[PDB]
Amino acid sequence: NLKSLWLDEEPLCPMCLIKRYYPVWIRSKTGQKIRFESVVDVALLYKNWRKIFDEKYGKDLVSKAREVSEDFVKDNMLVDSDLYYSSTWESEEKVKEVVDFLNAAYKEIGNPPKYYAILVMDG
DNA sequence: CCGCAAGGACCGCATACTACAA
Repeated sequence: NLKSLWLDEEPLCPMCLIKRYYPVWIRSKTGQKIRFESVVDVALLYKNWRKIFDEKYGKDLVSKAREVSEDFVKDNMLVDSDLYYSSTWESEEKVKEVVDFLNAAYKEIGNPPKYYAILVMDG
């Protein structure tokens, strides 16, 4: 029941609530927000994969995405960048149209990068 | 009747050399 009360079934303590709120606070305080929101956004920078895809298939994908659900599209973009992966859509007929489209693009411009790097440095 | 009575080249090369979902 606690899980159902929270977004993404993810219960939060007071400190992590602050953590989730903090980006919108900085947004209102500075007008600024980090350009790459999730690790997937960073991952898809690999060989400009997302940029190449969006130019070639970006418009069509967002159209089919909203056809499945309006909650998948925000500001003419996918609500989550993991929707560039076919497996995300798999885990009904409108969904199959997306996966076939994604797989077609992969054979053309390559599979999307699924790995990213964490860099920590210290003197 | 007698004698001789193998030698080097090549020497595994290339391709494929994870894909994908659950």
